[PDB]
Amino acid sequence: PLILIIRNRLKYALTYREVISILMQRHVLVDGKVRTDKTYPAGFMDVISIPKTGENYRLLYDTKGRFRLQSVKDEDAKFKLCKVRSVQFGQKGIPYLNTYDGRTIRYPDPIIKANDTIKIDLETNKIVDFIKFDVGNVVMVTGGRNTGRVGVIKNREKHKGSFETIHVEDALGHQFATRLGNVFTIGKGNKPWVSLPKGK
Amino acid sequence: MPRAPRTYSKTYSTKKPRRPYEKERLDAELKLVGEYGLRCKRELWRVQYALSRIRNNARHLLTLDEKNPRRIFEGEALLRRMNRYGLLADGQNKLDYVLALTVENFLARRLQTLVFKAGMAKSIHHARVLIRQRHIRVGRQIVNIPSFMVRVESEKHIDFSLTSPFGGGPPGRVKRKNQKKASGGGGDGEEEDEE
Amino acid sequence: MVRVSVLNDALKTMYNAEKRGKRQVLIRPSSKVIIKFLIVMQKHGYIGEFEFVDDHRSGKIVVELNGRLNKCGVISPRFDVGVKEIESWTARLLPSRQFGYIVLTTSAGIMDHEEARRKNVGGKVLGFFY
Amino acid sequence: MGKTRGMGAGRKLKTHRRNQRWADKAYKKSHLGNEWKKPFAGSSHAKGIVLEKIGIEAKQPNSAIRKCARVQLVKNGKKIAAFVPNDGCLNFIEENDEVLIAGFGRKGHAVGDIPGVRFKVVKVSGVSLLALFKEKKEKPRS
Amino acid sequence: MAERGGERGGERGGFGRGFGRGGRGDRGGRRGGRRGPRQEEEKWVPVTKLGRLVKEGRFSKIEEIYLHSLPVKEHQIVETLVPGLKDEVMKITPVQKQTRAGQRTRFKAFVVVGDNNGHVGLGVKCAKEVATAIRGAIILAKLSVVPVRRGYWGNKIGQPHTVPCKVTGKCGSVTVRMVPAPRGSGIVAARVPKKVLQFAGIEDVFTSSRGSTKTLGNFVKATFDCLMKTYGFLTPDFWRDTKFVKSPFQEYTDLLAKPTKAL
RNA sequence: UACCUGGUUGAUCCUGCCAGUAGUCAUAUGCUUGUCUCAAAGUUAAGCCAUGCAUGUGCAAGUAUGAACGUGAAACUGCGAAUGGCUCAUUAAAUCAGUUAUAGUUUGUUUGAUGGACUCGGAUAACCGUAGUAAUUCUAGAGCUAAUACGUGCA
RNA sequence: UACCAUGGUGGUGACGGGUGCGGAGAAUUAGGGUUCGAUUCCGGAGAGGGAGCCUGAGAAACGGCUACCACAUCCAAGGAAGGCAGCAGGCGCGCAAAUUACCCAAUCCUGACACGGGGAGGUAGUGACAAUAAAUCAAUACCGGGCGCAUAGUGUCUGGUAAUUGUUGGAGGGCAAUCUGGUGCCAGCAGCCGCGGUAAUUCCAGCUCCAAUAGCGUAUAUUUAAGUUGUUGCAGUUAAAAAGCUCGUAGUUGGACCUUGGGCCGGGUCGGCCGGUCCGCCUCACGGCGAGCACCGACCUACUCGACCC
RNA sequence: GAGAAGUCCAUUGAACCUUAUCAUUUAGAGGAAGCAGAAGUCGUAACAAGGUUUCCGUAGGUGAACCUGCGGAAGGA
Repeated sequence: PLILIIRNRLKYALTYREVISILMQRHVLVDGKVRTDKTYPAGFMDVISIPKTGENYRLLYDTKGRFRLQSVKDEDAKFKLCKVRSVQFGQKGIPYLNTYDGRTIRYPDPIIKANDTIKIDLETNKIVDFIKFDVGNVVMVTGGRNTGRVGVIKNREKHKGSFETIHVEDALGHQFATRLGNVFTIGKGNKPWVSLPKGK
Repeated sequence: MPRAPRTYSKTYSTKKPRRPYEKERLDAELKLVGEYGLRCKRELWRVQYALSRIRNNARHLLTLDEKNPRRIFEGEALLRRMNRYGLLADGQNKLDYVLALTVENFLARRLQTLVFKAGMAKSIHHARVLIRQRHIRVGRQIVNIPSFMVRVESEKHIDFSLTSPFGGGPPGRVKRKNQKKASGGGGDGEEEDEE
Repeated sequence: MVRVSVLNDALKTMYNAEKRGKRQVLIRPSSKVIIKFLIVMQKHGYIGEFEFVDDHRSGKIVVELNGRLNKCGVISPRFDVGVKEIESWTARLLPSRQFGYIVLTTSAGIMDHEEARRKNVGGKVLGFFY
Repeated sequence: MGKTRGMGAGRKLKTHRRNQRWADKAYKKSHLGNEWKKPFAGSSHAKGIVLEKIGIEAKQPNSAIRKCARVQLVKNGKKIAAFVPNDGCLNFIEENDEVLIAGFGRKGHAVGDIPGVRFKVVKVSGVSLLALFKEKKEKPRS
Repeated sequence: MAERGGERGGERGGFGRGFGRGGRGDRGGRRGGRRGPRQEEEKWVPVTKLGRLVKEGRFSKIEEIYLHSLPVKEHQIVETLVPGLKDEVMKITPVQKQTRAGQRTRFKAFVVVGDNNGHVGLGVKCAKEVATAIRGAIILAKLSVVPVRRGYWGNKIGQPHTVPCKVTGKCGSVTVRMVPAPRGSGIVAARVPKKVLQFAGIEDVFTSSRGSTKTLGNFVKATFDCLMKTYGFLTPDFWRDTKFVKSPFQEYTDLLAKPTKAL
C-alpha cells in the first residue's frame, strides 16, 4: 500500500503520525494521477512519482518478496505492464480481462489467456503490446524465496486443474521452475522491459 | 565475599600439614572451583561462558580457555593490570581502557583477537587526587583510609563484607530449659492408664 | 515371515564356528544382501547352487577371515523389510563410525548406506554389518 | 515388540493400554489435596509417631477452609496460636507418618522459634533476635 | 568429544597399535583360540602346501618348522600372559630376567611395577562387608583402588584389616593389565557396550561422566567418554563391567590390519 | 555435558520402589536486597459494582446558519460507533489448523472499472414559548426555518 | 417444509460420559518422547442468564433496543434506572498481582479532502515474578608464618598494621563442611536413612566450616533420573507377569521365479506470519533489552523420473 | 396516494409451575469390621520333615490361628 511504500523511501526518521501532510502536498502520483489518500493500496509495476524538481520510481519486489520502490527512468515511467489475472469470458471476442492492478479491459487488441501481460502506456490507457506466456519469452518472479530473479521460459507443463509449473532455462548458474502464479512476463522478441542488473 | 575465595585459592595452592582424603564428586568439583577464582568472578557466569563454549562447535575443552582472552584477561598478559580483579579492574569501571575507540565499562565482555587496548587522554588526569591534596595546604587535613573500619559490624579492624563476626555475649542456657519445661505437659495427650 | 535373520545369524555363528562357509536357501533380496556382503569384502564369495528347475535353491556362501580373527566381528539384524523402522536419506542414525556398513534396501535396490546416501535415497535398513 | 512398527491397521491398540495402566497420579490432584490452604484450627493435641521409634511431637489439628480435618505437624521449637488463627499449610509429604498427611509451615500467624540466631527463615524470629513476635501477637487481638 | 572422527591416517591409528597388532591375532577365530583344536587340523593342510618340506631335514627345513611352531606357540595366548603388552612398555634391564623367571633375587608375586614408571595412584573408595561367625561377626573391608599406567584394569581385593588390602591391591591392578587402544586425545576407538550380569554398560564418544566409571575414565587416559552405565548403583560391579570393555576393543581397523605374524 | 548415590542385609547380587540430587512455571513462604536497565503484572467469581472516561469530522461530503465575533459553532443527512479492547465460561467440534472448492456466493466505502451545468417546490431541528407523570428521568400542544437526506418531470 | 423410500453408523471405538479454547507456540531432555496449550500472535466464542429484532454495506451488537428472570439503584417513593470478562479502582473469594496517575510525542487506526479524536497504545509511579553486570572489596609499603634458595639471610604467598587509588543454605550419611556450653529417647530434629535413653558428628545457642551470594531455600505444580508406560529404552522359569488349552477374524506379517502398473521414495516449487529459539553485528557507558542481517523448520500441496521390496 | 393507536390467525419462538429421572457438592436412615499404634487378651496354627510335610481348588464345618474329606502338585519328605 501507497503509504507504506513512500514511507519505505523515507526510513531515516520523523514522519508517520505527520504522514498525512505528504499526501496533502499533492506531490505524489500513482500511474500519473493525483491521490492524497491515507488507506490507498499500491502493488507491483505501479509507477510512483515525486516533484516538480523531481523523479519517478517503480514498485518492484526485493529478492525476498516485499514490495519496495526502485528508481525508474522517465522513459520507462511512461509504461506499465499489467498481468492478466483473470477472465470472465466473453463478448465478440472480448473476455473481461482482469489485470493485477485491478483494471478492467473489455475487448480487442488481437489474443489472450491468464498469465499473458499487456503493455500499457499511462496517459491514454492504451495497450501497446501483449507479452505472451510462452516458451522463449522472459519473465520476472513475483514471490517467495525464489523472488526478484528473471529467466527465459524453457517449457510449461500443464496438468489437470491448473497449469502447474513454468520451467526456465536460465540462470547465470542453473535451471529452476515455479508455479504460473509466480511468473510475470516482461519480454518477448519484439518488446522487452529488461535492462536491470542480475541474478541468482 | 571476594576476599574469602582468594584466601581459599591461596590455601589450595600451598601444602603438606593436615588433611585425610576425598571422594568421587569432590575431585570434579574442586578443579572447577580455581579457574573462576583467578578472575575473581562468580560461578552464573563461568558456567554461562561455559555454556556458550559448549554450544559453539569445536573441541570442547579449548574454546572456553582459548576465548578466556576477555578484556580483563588481556590486560593481565599485557602486564599493565596488576592482577585481574585488580585496582586496574576498578580502572576498567572508571572507563580508562578502550576497545574499538569506543568505551565500555563491563569487564565481562569477551575480547576477540587483533583488538587494540590503549588508555585515553582524558582519564589520565584524575578528578579525585585534587580534592585529597586540597586540604593540606592552607586548611586542615586528617588522614587516611583503607578501612577494615566499620560502622556496621562494628569497629576493631578485622571487619566487613564478609566477615568478622562479633555479637558476643550469648547465654542460651535458660532459654532451652524454658523450652524443656514449657514444651512439656499439658498438651498431651489423653492417656487413661492405671497400673 | 522373512528368512533374513537366519542368513545373518548363520553367518556370524559360522564365523565363531570358524566354519569354512555356510549354506542355506535364497532370493533376489537375500542374494542381494549377500552380494553387498561380497562387494564390501565381508565374504569371499557366494554361490547359488542348483538354480534352475529344482524345487528350491541354496546358496553356498563362503566366509572370509580364517585364522586369527574373523572378518565379521559383528553382524546383527535390526528390523527387516516390508516395513517399518524406516530411515530417511539424512536421518541415518548408526553404529561403527563409518568403519562398518549398513545394508539398506533403499528405494533404488539393496545397496550400502553410503551409496544410498549419495543415491539420494532412503529405505529400510537390513542390518549393521560391522 | 509384539508388532513393533509395520502398517496395515495397527499402531492404536497399545496406545490405549498404557494410559489405562498408569501408576503415578491422573487428573492432577485433589482427593485432599494441594495448594496453599489456610485452615483455621481449634484442636491442640498430641499424636504418636511411625513404626520406627517414638517421641511425642506436639501437634495441632486444623479444619481446612476446603472442608477437611486432619492433623498437622508444626516445625520449629516453641509455638503459640490463638483465637483461631489462620495458620497456612504447605501440605508436604513424609512418604508417611500416621494420619499426618500435611504440616503447617510458617505463615502469618504460624510463629517461629525462640529468639534466635543460630540461624532466622527456617526457625525464625524477628529483627536481630526477636521483634516480630511481639508485633505478631497484637494483630489478632485488634 | 567429536565425532566420527576424521584426520589423518597412520599417525592417528598409532599409539597402542602394537598391542592392537599382536592382539588381533590372539583372540578368535582359528588362530589364537578360541578353543583352536580341529582348527589346527584344518591349519596343517594349508602351511604344508605353502612353505613345503624339503624331505630329510638337512638345512632349510629345520628352520622353517620352528618358524611354524612359533605362530602355534603364539596361537595359545588367551590374553593373561604378557606377549602383546610386553614389547610395547619398553623393555630390557636385569629386572626383565627376573620377571620371566623363576625367582632370582626378587619376584614371588611382584616385579612388573618398577618397569612401567611414574603415575598417580588414588584410592577410589573403601567399603565395608560384614561376615557372621560362631563366636562373633568379623568386620572386613574390601578396597578397590587404581593406579593405572596408560592401559586399564581395575582391581578389588580384601583383607580382614583395612590397610593391608590396598598395598597388595596396588600391584594387583598394574600386573595383568590390558591396554585399550584410545584413538584421539583421550577418546575411545569405537562405541562398545561390555556387559556382565544385569548391568547395561554402554560407552559412546561425547562428554564427561559421573560416578564410578568417571574416575575410571581419567585413569585409562580417556578425557571425553560418555558412559551410560545403568542397572545398579552397586559400585563393585560398575568398575568390573568397564574393565571388560577396556581390553577387548574390536574396531574395524582391528579386523582389517591382521596380515603379519611375528617372532 | 546427559553421567547418579543413600535405604530391603549378617553380609551379598538381582528384581523394585521410596527419597535426595538436576533443570523449569503465569505461583506462594518469605528472611535478605548499595546498583544501573528492561520485563511478567487477579487455571480463584463467565461473582457483584459506586466514581471519570474509553468516537469523532463544514480552509473542495451536503443546502443552511439562532446565538458568538468572511471566521468559528448547536441539530438533520452522509462515513463511523460492528474495527478495536479483554476473558477462556462454553469448548474434542469441519471448532481450528493445512489443502482445496466456490459460475454454489456476497465486497457498500476505496484503489480501479462502466453510465451519466434547464426550470423548480416541498417540511424540519437548533431558536422559541409553555408543559405532563413532574424534583424527575424523559418528550410533546406549540411559533420559525435550511436540505447532493426526498419527490419529479428525462435519450 | 410436503410426498415417497425406511434408513445411515459402529470390534479401524459410531452414539454417550468425564475432562483441576484449538493452532502458532512454551518448558525439558544428547536424541525420543513426555509435558503444556494460556495471558501475546491467529481463528472462534460471549459480555449477569437466555431467545428475538430494528438500524446499518457489515451486528444477531460490552459502550442499542425489546423483554422474561437474577441482582445492586433512584424516588417529590407515580414511574424511571443499570451492564468493568474496557482503563484506573472497589468488594469479597483466595496462596496472591499495581495509580480512583500522565499523554497522543511515537506506533497503528476510526473520521475525510485538513487537522481532529482515542483508557487502541505509550509513559512514569509500584515491583528482585523471567534476565544480565557491578559492588561490598581492592591494588600497594612494612612487622609475623609457610614455599623457591641456601643456623641466619635471600626470591615468592599468606595472618595483621601503614599510604594512596574506583545476606541467606547447610556441615552423621545423601552432600561439600570432625569445638565449646546446656539438655538427656524427656524436649525437639531429619522430605528417606537415622539422631536424644547423660561425657550427641544429627536438638538448641554461640564460635568455627563452607556451598552459592542481591540472592537463596522451602512448598505446590511439571519433567529428567526412573530402560518405573520401554518407539529409541524392559519383563512374563524361580522377581508384578505366559492366557488351561484349542477352532477361528476382523487386525500385525509373508517361500521362489519372470513380467506390467505404481499407493511406499529423489529433485521440486508453493506455503511453513511476526515474535521466540540458534549465529553473529552494532545501539543505549556495559550488559540483558532492543535494533538491523544471516541460518535453520518438520510436514503438507503441483510436476516429472523411478521400481527392489510390501 | 401515504397510513398512527390498534385487534385477530399462523410461525420462530422467553420465563414460573407440570414431569419423571440422571449427574455434582453435601449431609445421612441403619448397619459390616479392611488396614493401622503400642501399650492387651486368647491359643501356638505357619516358621526347622514346625513336632500331623507345605500348599491348593472345592464344599462342609470349627472360638480362632484353622481343621479335615477328595483330587491334584513338588515351590515336599
